[PDB]
Amino acid sequence: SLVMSSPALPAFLLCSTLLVIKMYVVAIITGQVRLRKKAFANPEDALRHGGPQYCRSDPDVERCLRAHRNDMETIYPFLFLGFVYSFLGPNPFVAWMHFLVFLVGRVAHTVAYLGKLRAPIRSVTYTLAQLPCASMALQILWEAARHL
Amino acid sequence: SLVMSSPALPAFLLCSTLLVIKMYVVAIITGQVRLRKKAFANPEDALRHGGPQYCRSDPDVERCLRAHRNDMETIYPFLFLGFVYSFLGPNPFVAWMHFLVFLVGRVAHTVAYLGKLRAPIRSVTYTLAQLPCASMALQILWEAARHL
Amino acid sequence: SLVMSSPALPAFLLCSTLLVIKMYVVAIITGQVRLRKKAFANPEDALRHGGPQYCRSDPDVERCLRAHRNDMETIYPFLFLGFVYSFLGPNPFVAWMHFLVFLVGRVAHTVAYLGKLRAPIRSVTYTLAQLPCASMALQILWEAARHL
Ligand SMILES: CC(C)(C)C(=O)NCc1ccc(Cl)c(C(=O)Nc2ncc[nH]2)c1
Ligand SMILES: CC(C)(C)C(=O)NCc1ccc(Cl)c(C(=O)Nc2ncc[nH]2)c1
Ligand SMILES: CC(C)(C)C(=O)NCc1ccc(Cl)c(C(=O)Nc2ncc[nH]2)c1
Ligand SMILES: CCCCCCCCO[C@@H]1O[C@H](CO)[C@@H](O)[C@H](O)[C@H]1O
Ligand SMILES: CCCCCCCCO[C@@H]1O[C@H](CO)[C@@H](O)[C@H](O)[C@H]1O
Ligand SMILES: CCCCCCCCO[C@@H]1O[C@H](CO)[C@@H](O)[C@H](O)[C@H]1O
Ligand SMILES: CCCCCCCCO[C@@H]1O[C@H](CO)[C@@H](O)[C@H](O)[C@H]1O
Ligand SMILES: CCCCCCCCO[C@@H]1O[C@H](CO)[C@@H](O)[C@H](O)[C@H]1O
Ligand SMILES: CCCCCCCCO[C@@H]1O[C@H](CO)[C@@H](O)[C@H](O)[C@H]1O
Ligand SMILES: N[C@@H](CCC(=O)N[C@@H](CS)C(=O)NCC(=O)O)C(=O)O
Ligand SMILES: N[C@@H](CCC(=O)N[C@@H](CS)C(=O)NCC(=O)O)C(=O)O
Ligand SMILES: N[C@@H](CCC(=O)N[C@@H](CS)C(=O)NCC(=O)O)C(=O)O
Repeated sequence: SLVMSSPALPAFLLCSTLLVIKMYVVAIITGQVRLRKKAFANPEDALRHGGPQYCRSDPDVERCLRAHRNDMETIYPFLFLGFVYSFLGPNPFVAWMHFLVFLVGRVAHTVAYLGKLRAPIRSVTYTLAQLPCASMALQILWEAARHL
Repeated sequence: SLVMSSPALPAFLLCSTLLVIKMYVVAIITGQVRLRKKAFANPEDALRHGGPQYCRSDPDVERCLRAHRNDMETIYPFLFLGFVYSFLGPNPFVAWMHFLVFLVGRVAHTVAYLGKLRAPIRSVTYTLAQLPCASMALQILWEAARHL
Repeated sequence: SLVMSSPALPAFLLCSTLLVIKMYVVAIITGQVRLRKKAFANPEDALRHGGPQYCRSDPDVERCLRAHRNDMETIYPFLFLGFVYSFLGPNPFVAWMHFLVFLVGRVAHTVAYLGKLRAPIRSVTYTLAQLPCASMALQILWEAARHL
């Protein structure tokens, strides 16, 4: 198998795929909140589900969208950075720690966001998860630059 | 060529690249709608194109933005999942079917969204396209876990 | 090192990683503007930082969000396209030029957007940066199709 290309790769692929699934869960939650609160973005959706007055914004829907957007602002870069980083021959335990901190940080972020936990709990989880991303980015920069 | 690294890779690269181009088309459509409806997000844009009153929201512009955002919520994960999945030695025909269902589902989604087709046509196309993504995610999880 | 897999790869990894860091800078700027202008998206954030009246929109915050979103609409596709393109054996100088035009175009885009430069400066930087992306997409299409 080509997953054995690098010692850190399986750990990366596990954490990244779990986080993609976690984003899919947010998407599903968003849809279920739209239906339960009857708050649709489109008139065609609203007319199917009770009438044109249900084409409206809702605070819980907007919150779900913000969590999903923040995921796109953070998890997508990790998908790129963590993949490249996996092939730079990092220490397996150190790599594991990078991936685990991001995984735990991001899962905690979604729980804090959707669960409406007091500030700055969500903010701290964002910063915590950004740390391994910043670390990997710098390491990729050094490897790329030295190979020019 | 390194496209011959795996039998499923060319099919993946064709479908993914077509979908990226499809996202670029949505971006172009969005810009053209902004100009035609004179609905700009920025005062500097508005002042160039008729005056400050044209810094305003528009339902068709917002619809275009929603289609583009939904693309980012779905196609970007596919770019990651489908790439990794291509290297897991899946059955070539089965892999083809995963990529084709996503491609057809997503193109149909954009047509349904921008064309304002009746509910739940758009919703169904989203769910249909998510199926192969869910499938690939699970398969990656198993391969990653078994290599830890 | 696996960065020596293709002659164009180090150039790609340098430009892409710089652009991811550039997106992180936009995220940080956004947060700092929220705090300085006291414009928070969440009631829990607002109550921590002065009261419920500070859960409000702000034009500068919205501008930052638009720049970040446009980055997601353009840089993320480049991360995929440029990576694949790096392995298609392109002319090293030609590949360099693709990556440099995108890097300069996108950095200029963020400066033009956040700096509120007159139209159509921002619009032109977007189009300029899309050119190498369009080029790479077509090249990937040809390579993928010919390997089917
Ligand atoms: C799980 C997910 C699809 C994300 C969701 O809950 N979306 C909310 C949602 C929003 C607007 C509409 Cl119109 C529907 C709808 O009716 N859908 C449908 N009807 C029959 C089959 N499918 C659903
Ligand atoms: C195709 C795409 C670029 C996505 C589009 O249609 N954007 C809408 C758009 C929005 C605001 C402005 Cl200010 C312009 C504009 O004037 N642009 C320009 N002028 C000269 C060269 N370029 C265009
Ligand atoms: C740099 C970045 C994190 C992106 C930023 O400036 N965010 C703005 C922001 C928005 C809402 C809140 Cl509630 C905070 C906050 O208090 N955060 C915090 N307190 C203690 C530790 N961390 C910050
Ligand atoms: C990956 C998906 C994680 C979903 C986490 C959802 C956390 C729900 O948490 C709930 O939030 C409610 C407010 O939204 C509160 O009223 C409840 O007390 C709380 O249990
Ligand atoms: C947003 C603020 C994050 C700052 C923390 C930076 C993360 C540290 O990252 C470290 O950088 C060093 C120098 O590049 C490298 O030698 C290490 O391998 C790397 O772990
Ligand atoms: C990848 C880009 C696909 C673009 C699909 C656009 C579909 C346009 O479809 C059009 O939508 C209009 C409302 O928006 C309707 O008035 C028209 O009847 C319909 O033909
Ligand atoms: C959103 C709901 C989607 C549920 C459909 C799941 C897609 C099925 O996916 C299947 O999963 C099996 C077990 O992991 C694997 O053995 C198969 O290879 C895979 O095709
Ligand atoms: C990657 C991050 C790039 C940040 C570029 C910020 C450019 C700031 O530019 C500033 O913009 C202000 C309006 O916003 C103007 O009042 C100032 O004249 C101008 O210097
Ligand atoms: C948005 C408008 C962009 C149009 C510019 C297209 C970029 C040109 O791209 C070129 O395409 C040729 C044919 O596919 C290839 O032979 C070249 O390698 C490629 O550089
Ligand atoms: N787009 C973000 C940029 C800054 C950011 O990612 N902040 C973190 C920590 S405060 C966050 O959880 N933001 C909430 C959000 O993105 O909706 C924002 O507007 O807040
Ligand atoms: N962000 C999505 C999450 C759920 C989703 O992706 N739903 C599908 C099927 S109903 C969709 O086409 N949503 C429309 C959209 O994202 O604008 C939303 O708010 O609806
Ligand atoms: N989502 C974009 C699609 C078109 C686009 O990317 N336009 C460029 C050049 S005018 C841009 O800088 N748009 C500003 C933005 O996305 O906020 C939009 O609404 O404008």
